[PDB]
Amino acid sequence: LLDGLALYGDPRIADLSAAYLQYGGNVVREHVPPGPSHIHRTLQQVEST
Amino acid sequence: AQRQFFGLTYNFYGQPAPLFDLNDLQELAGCYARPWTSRFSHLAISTGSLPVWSARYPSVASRNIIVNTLLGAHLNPFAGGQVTSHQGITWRDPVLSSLAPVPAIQPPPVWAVAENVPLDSNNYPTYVLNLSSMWPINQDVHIMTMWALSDQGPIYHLEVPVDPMPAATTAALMAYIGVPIAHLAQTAYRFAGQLPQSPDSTMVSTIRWLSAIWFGSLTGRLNRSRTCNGFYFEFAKPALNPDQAVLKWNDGARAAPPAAAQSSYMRCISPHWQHQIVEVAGALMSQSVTAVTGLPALIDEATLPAWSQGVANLTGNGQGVVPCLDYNPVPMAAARHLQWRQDGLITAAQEAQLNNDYTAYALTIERHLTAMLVANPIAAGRMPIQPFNAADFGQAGQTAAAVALAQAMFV
Amino acid sequence: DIITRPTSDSIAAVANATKPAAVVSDPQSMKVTPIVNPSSYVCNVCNARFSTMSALSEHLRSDHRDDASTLLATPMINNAIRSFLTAWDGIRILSPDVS
Amino acid sequence: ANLIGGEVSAMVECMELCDALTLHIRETYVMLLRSMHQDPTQIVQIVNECANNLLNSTIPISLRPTILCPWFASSEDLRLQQVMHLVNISSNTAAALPL
Amino acid sequence: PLRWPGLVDPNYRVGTNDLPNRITLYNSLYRYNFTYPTLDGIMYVRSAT
Amino acid sequence: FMAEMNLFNVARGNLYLVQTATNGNWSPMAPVAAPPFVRGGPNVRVVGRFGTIVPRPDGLEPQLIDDGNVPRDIAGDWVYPSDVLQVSVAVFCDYVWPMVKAGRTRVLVELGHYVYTLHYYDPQISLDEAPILEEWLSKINPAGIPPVP
Repeated sequence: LLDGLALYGDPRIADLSAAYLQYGGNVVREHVPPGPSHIHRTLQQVEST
Repeated sequence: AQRQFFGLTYNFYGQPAPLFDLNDLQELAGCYARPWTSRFSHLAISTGSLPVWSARYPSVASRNIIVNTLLGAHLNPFAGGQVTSHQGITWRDPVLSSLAPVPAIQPPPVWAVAENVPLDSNNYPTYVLNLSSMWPINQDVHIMTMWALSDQGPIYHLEVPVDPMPAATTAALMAYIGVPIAHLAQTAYRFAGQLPQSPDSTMVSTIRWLSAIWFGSLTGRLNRSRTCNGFYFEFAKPALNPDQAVLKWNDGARAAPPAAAQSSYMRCISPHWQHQIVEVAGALMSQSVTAVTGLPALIDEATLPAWSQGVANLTGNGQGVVPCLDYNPVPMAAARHLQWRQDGLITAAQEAQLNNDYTAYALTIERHLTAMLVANPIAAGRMPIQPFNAADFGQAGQTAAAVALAQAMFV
Repeated sequence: DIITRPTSDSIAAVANATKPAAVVSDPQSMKVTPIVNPSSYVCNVCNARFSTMSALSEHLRSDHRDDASTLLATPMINNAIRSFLTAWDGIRILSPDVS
Repeated sequence: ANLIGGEVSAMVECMELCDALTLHIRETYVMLLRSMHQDPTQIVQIVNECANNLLNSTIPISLRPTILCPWFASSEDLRLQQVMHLVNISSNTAAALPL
Repeated sequence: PLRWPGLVDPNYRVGTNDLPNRITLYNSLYRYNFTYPTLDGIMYVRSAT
Repeated sequence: FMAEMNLFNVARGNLYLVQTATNGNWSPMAPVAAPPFVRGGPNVRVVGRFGTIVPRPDGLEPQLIDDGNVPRDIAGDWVYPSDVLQVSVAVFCDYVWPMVKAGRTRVLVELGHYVYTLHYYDPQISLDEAPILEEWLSKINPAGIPPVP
């Protein structure tokens, strides 16, 4: 489900992104910011209280 | 709960008698020969998205129109205090469960034909006694009145308070994420239909907000970049599924509440509504709220047709008289697209395309209706669709004021 | 019960004398077959064929029950698709897994 | 009583022994599920489009007030899911061959 | 009484609560009765011509 | 051959299906009156290319999808291209055909040429043609059709 983030690389993630490099030096990068979560909101509420 | 209501019957368009026949009275979609709580029975079970219509019910509004005309001939108890019969047909019982041929024992007096008769529930005392079982009559009569008052499209009411949306309503609202508007209207109709409800209620306030939210999204003022309270209505491309607008919740920005309380009456000023589902859904949904809570205030007579001038408990021209705005869908769509590009959801090139698509789509609606009218002349005896003139498709109405209200409403 | 005093014999004899048959064997018959086929029964919502009215009644009494049946928690939740019917040859396909 | 499904209401509003915090969690979970809700009527169009209009289909369904079909997912979720696939594969790229 | 406003307060709005500061024990809520449909369909193939 | 095809048990033109209860003479292979509801006539509907049908709730009877991709009322006049029939005989046999037997609708089957077959009967005794047709329908499939009786 999420293992690759822990098993390989640095887990300190910020915002995932994938890209490909063209020989002409141009870089095409596609960000994938997550959509509106719901559990995160209530979790932050739980922490606050 | 509300214990009294008022109403008004339809107006004959020069014809001498109410415009329906016995077969119409025999082919209602609900229980046999009863008009109550039947305005959605023809689509309780559905498949696909195609609108449902037939040879003698050729428009989405046709069935409701027929039902309204049908009721006009049998609502005498709320005017004359007595049950009557018309063409040998009357109610089974004083509770008005359903219609049936007159029995040959104690035939009730024959109804005298008339139009636009004002209605008052207090003329029929048994209604108060049997309120728990006669409740759906309240909703349907109110709905009929809200349509009878207009020559061009059903009238309904909008309002937004100065306070933010109360928490209790938010709890109820979330049950309806991702459901299209038509389904919501069906649910709203069922709610106010079965049992009596107090005007104060979480559910009542919930639906009222829904009506406001949808209008805000209809103008494009409310969108995924500017939500009411996280809520807004999503839209599909008009070139396909032009009506499958659904409710969405989002974590984005919220519009600030208005400076003062806003409220107005609304109407569609063009015949397009007769075959466009969303207009019917929005109108019925708003009317459902007014049905349980009654009319907040009298309606302005100024822009209404002749027979609607000065109805006792309905229309007026005094001080506490809420004005009524009207609009045309096509310019409304143009405004909605303009809001989207201003808010940056789309580029101007798309906005030009969307207007072309919608105008083409609207043209088919006009072309369908105008051809359907000549197929069902009103002089035949029944009025499946409301008459109109070709120029009525081009009227802009008060559309500019309408979008101005929404901008003043959600800010 | 209620009394059933039998009638007089003569009246009974006269009545029984005049009793034409109800149905006769007439070649000319303007016969007409039933409008609806009585040999098979189809579920109006899933088009499953059946041999008798009883079987069809039970099928809809099980497969097409829209009851809010249980105030207790439902033991299971099914997937979206249960089955499909191919019209061109009347073959029903079952989801490899609906549960 | 509201939205009575014949015998039973679709949802009720009651007050009882209940702590706000747990309630807040429960409500959000409901909001999550409803966010996944899909209108069933659109399925037939989805099928017809996915079939490149080689198939035409009909799926009747009753429309009750409370009805849940948690089948929808935004493009963002899928795009994120795709990226997640690359990450989990990263240690052994050869694992993608079975696709 | 601070933990029971929904029970002993005449000025208690429905559904309100001061979650970030303290926890109340008696509150108003919605209980749902969702329905989970299943689909059976018929598909038709396009004619030859 | 194109002028004498009948001698090879091959007929040309379309096929009609209308409930007719005659008492006198009958001559299906040589009609005397002009055929009704020729294609393109008033209130004449042609089926959609899929031959699909749609149900309706609470009393409303089903509707048929025409070429314009619009549901239409079953009663009336209809036109069936043979191919549509070959892929939708089942639904036809279940919904349309009973209405035909009720005499509430008329169907024109479009098929340029076909093999026909005859069945003679004594005009004196009673007869009903429906079972023969119902059998003939039962043997149609996407592959082929039996000769017209």
